[PDB]
Amino acid sequence: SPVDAATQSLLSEELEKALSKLSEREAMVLKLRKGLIDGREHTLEEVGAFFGVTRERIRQIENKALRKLKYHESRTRKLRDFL
Amino acid sequence: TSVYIEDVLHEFSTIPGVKEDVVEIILNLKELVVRFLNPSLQTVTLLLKAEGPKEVKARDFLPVADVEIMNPDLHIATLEEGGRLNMEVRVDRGVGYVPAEKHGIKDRINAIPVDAVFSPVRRVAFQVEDTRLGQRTDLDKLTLRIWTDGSVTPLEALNQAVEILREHLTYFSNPQ
Amino acid sequence: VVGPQLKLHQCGLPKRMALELFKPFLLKKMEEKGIAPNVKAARRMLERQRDIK
Amino acid sequence: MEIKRFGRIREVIPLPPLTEIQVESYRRALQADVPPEKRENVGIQAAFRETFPIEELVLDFLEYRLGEPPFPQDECREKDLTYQAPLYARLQLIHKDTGLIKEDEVFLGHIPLMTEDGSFIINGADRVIVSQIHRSPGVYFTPDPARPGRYIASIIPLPKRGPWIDLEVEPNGVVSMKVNKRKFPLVLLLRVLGYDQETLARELGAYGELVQGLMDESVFAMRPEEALIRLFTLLRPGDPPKRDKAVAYVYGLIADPRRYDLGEAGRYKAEEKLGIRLSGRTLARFEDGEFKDEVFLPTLRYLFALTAGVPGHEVDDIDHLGNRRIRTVGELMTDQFRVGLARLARGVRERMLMGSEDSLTPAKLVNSRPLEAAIREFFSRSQLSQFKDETNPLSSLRHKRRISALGPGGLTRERAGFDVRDVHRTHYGRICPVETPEGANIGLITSLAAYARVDELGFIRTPYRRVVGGVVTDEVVYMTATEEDRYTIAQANTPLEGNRIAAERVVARRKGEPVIVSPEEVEFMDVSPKQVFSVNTNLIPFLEHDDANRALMGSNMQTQAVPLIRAQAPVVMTGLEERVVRDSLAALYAEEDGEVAKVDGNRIVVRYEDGRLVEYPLRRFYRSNQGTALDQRPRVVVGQRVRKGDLLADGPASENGFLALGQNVLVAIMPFDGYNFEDAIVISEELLKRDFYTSIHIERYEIEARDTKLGPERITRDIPHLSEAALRDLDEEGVVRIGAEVKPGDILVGRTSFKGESEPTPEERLLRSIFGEKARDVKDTSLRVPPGEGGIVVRTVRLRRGDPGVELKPGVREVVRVYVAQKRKLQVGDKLANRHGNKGVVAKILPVEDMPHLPDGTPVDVILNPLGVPSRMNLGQILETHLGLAGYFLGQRYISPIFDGAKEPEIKELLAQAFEVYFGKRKGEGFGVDKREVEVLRRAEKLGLVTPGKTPEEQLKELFLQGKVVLYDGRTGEPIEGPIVVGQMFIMKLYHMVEDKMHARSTGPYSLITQQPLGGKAQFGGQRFGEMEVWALEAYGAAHTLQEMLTLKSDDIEGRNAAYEAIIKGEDVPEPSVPESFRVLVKELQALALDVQTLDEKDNPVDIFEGLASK
DNA sequence: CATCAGAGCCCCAAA
DNA sequence: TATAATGGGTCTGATG
RNA sequence: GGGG
Repeated sequence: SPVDAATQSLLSEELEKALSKLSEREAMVLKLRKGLIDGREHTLEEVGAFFGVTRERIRQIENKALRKLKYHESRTRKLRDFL
Repeated sequence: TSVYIEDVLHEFSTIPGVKEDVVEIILNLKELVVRFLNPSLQTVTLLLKAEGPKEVKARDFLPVADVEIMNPDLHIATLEEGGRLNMEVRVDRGVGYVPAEKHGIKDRINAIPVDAVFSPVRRVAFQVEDTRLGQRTDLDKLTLRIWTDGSVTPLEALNQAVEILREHLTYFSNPQ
Repeated sequence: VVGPQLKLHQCGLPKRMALELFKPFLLKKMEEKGIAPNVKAARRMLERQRDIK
Repeated sequence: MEIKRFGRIREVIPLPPLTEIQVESYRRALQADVPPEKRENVGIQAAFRETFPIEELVLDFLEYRLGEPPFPQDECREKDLTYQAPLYARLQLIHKDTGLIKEDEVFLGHIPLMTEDGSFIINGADRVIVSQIHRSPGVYFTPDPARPGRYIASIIPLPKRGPWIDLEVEPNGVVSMKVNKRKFPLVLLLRVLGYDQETLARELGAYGELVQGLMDESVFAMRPEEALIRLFTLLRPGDPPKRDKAVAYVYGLIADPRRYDLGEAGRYKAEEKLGIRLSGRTLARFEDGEFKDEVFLPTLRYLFALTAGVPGHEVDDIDHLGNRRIRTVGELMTDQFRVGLARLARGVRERMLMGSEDSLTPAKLVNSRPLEAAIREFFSRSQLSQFKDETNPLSSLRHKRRISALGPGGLTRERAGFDVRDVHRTHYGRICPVETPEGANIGLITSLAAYARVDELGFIRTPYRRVVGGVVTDEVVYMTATEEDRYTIAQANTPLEGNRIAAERVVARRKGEPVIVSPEEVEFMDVSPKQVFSVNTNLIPFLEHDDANRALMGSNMQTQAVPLIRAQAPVVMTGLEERVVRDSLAALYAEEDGEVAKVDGNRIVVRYEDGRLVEYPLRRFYRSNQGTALDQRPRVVVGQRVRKGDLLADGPASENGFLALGQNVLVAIMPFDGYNFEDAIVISEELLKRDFYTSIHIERYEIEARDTKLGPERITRDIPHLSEAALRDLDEEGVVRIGAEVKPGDILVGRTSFKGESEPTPEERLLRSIFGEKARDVKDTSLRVPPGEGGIVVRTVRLRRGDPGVELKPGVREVVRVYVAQKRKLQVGDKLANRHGNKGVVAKILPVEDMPHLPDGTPVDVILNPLGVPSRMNLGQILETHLGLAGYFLGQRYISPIFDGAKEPEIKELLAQAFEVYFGKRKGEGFGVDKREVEVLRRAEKLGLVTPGKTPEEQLKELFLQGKVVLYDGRTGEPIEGPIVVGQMFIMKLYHMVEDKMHARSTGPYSLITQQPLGGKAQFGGQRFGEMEVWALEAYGAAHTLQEMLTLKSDDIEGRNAAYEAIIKGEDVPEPSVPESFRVLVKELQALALDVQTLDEKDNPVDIFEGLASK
């Protein structure tokens, strides 16, 4: 519907507001893990074959992104209602 | 302004042993005239309990200090053997007509908001008859006819009305 | 219903109808005043008749 | 209180059981209360005796029996079941080769039963089978329109039980016969009967133009079998004239009482019209070896003698109510029963020649299915099976006595013209001339007259009293429109000194036409003015003073009266307001004499004189089909001595046994600042204070929890992504608590359902993994309150798969129903009306201090506008108000019979007595006359209302006798310059309330193929901007407003999504793209091999599919 | 003289 | 997969 | 089958 197309095109907008504040590789391990690129969720195993890192720098690579994005919330408070 | 009846959840209910339904009992209640003696008393809560083959009238309400039931013979509900009534009516002082939808006054959870006809004046009329100060003719003799329920007497009403009026003429004071 | 008190260019529109009919406009105005913080929260407000202020 | 009643007509016989047209027809169709041996050959029995025996092995029918219903009426309404009875049939399989007889009783399914009030419960919904009216079976002679001199004979049988046969006499002088759209000399058919040229001159003989113009020689030169084989070829190009294939087809077509059936009425009609005796309901028969005729020559003899000037020969009026007959509920159902019995006989013969010709009981040879289907079909899909109109007791009573000319076997909206919808002079006493719809259906749907009764043959009869010499007998006689035409019938109000006709000249009818005749020549007298109109029309006081076009609207709107909580019977009645409550069975009466034991809001108990203690429970607050609250309240107290037939409880829209469709309000006829404009109505806020025009309404919300290939739905309370404020009124299971105020948006029943491969799309997974929580398995699908609905929860119903006595449709686990009530006060928009056709929407509710009040301070209730009276010509409301004015002060209600009620002198007498009460108390109470009353009198004097030179008392009384009174404006205190008509009027709140109709949509559901918005308020639809509304925008030249209507605001998926995003962002709407409904047009033309091309100005194709359709 | 195509709008609850 | 079974169940106006 |  128009309301859905609206909110789906406002979620992507208010999310690539997070590809910035993070970085280029941080905001990409999240894309493979959550499936933004291929549609399927690649484990910290397969992802290790795209940056060289093993299954525990990816974890800190991921958790640094999320924990940083969690602080970008409660300061922009945009993504709450988005349920 | 509100009614709670024991083991009654909503207005569309029915009570065992009670000839009337709740829609009618709340209608019979709406005609209750309750006068306050203390001026600064805004709200009370009248209690009633009955049983057996009683024909509960407005007397059976438990007596509250500084309140008087002005129409004690007001039929409330017929009860046959085994029938038990037990309620808590809220009575509020106010002005004009505030429909149940507007105030939603609930003391408990199963309280039923009732329509409030606050105004104590039942009927008003006035006569304008011809008179003379023998010199001059075609003068007017005004005769106001105030009927009331008894919570406020016709004279008190007349004074309050004149006061509301003079209070309103004062608004024409500071112009802009 | 007849509205004898209306100017020739006027009509009486129930506020309930006007809310739904202008809903998108009402959302943007609510965000611009502050009655809600983002347009998608404002739509959640108008969804329960009690939540409406 | 005192009930003065007028009228001098002494009504002998009273109205018949007003629902018998339904109750009697079906009881006679079924005969369940009759021992099988004693059953007459009609209805269900006659069907069996027509389908059986079955000739292969010969199966035969012995008797049927009806069992007791599986569930009581209330339990069928409650469980959405059909209130029905099991049908069994004892059959015996006689082997016509050995003689073996295996007998058994086979179960043929359930037959729906009719309830006490003559209605049905089909799937838990009350329904009514509307009687049908159609052309009667028989022989009809009607004049040729192409050829003025010659006529046409027609032989019409009962619907779908025989072909129409016409006997046109072609330009040639021998008589032709047109059957199944073919045509051929009737000479050939006549030879087949065995007719010899001598029996044509001998039997006929008298019209050498015709008797001898019919006899042709090439045809007579052949035996009855030689011609039977000539005609079998003239009617079936392809079949080979076998002498057992021709006698099988023709016998079945014309002589077989299984495919062809002149009804029982068709028999009588044809016998009388032709003056013969018909042995069977059929045109021919097969006796002794060949075909013996029965109808073909009598008909031919008549048709010929009416191309001369021979007596008794006369054309027929096919619209005469002696030639049209009613098909009641019994006949309508039995006809579907005969159809679902001929299919079961088809499956019997197919199993009787393949299987084991000796190993067959009746049980595994009879498959009920084709009979359960046909019956189930008549009651669910028939046009004559209507959702019952039970808005109030009168709604259902009118619904059941309704007559329709449309439906299966009758006409069609487009198939009907002027002739059928006219009021025929024979309607008099049988079909009400007023009750009928305004609009397309005018004259096609009608009502049975009040004293009218349908006879066994199906003709409507009306009662008439016998006049002998000049003495009127109490003997009553019911007549058909054909019997009636043989008598001079006097009018109901002809002056009678006892039992004698008092008048020198009496007003009578002779074949419907009005004639002035002497009492010597009078044979029958009307029984009452009530016998000419319907039941609704008979409820309009002062009907004789109303224009028919407005009396129709007043008749129909009574059906729409919503029952009110303070309902009251009118101050002016007609004397039917009790029989209507009685016969509608909404009230509750005493079976015998006795004393009342207990009385309660739920039940009454009556210690009858027989010692037996009977307990009548009381319908308490049950939702009707139209959602009005049917509710029975008690009207007796503990220990009251009640006689037989005494009222024990009022039904809805009933006050102490009298029909109460509305309220008696104090009305004032006068313009009021425009709020009165063009039929709108102004009302006092006092009406809402004393809960006048307040009605209860119940709406039922239903939800299913079903099994899915993705998981089970669950009626939980654990709804995701919510707050406890939203779930506060839900119980442990997730169902709203009984007694909670629900508003729009509120959850009524919590429900969850799992999602699909819509298993959170990454941009969602990324969002949830950011917020700590994890995407939930199931989603919120709870039942919420729709926009503009609400109320108080009064009952919840849970039915689950597994609990005892319940089983849902396949795949459904649980079903929950929540019933919400709402006490509805009057409000701006609600429609009101009186019994005279005056209808209007409340436009303004004034506070009591603005209402026009009487001099003694009494404010009026309603302000009608006088402009609604002259053009409409419904003065009955004017008299109703005048007599209502008197009753206001005398404290009386009046019974004023129709065409025999209170007349103006009599009314004035009551008003004069009333003036003493209105003014008499004043002049002793210490008050003289008012200054402004004098000013008004000064203007009344100029208006010719009062006599100059009388005291103010004599002049106010003169105005009072005209119904006018002095009226003070409440806003000024100054008088209305003129005296205004004021009095009590009976006004009804109609079922059409703004709360039902207010609807608005921003965006919502779109339709599958077109991508255009759904319709209807229930679907949260959009409004239709049809052809004419587009023309309106074109005529304005509003190009962009129209373009937006055809794109952004409908089916331009691109533009309509983009528009919304611009409006929530504050950007002006975008320019529209192509409407998706045009792409559907292009693709549906490609589906027809047609290549549609959108081109530019260089004739180069333009893609409106954006490359998604090419390879 | 046969065959085909037309025969007002919008809205409701039902199914 | 092998007794034999063989033919069904209105209402008007325009155009060839 | 109701409404206008």
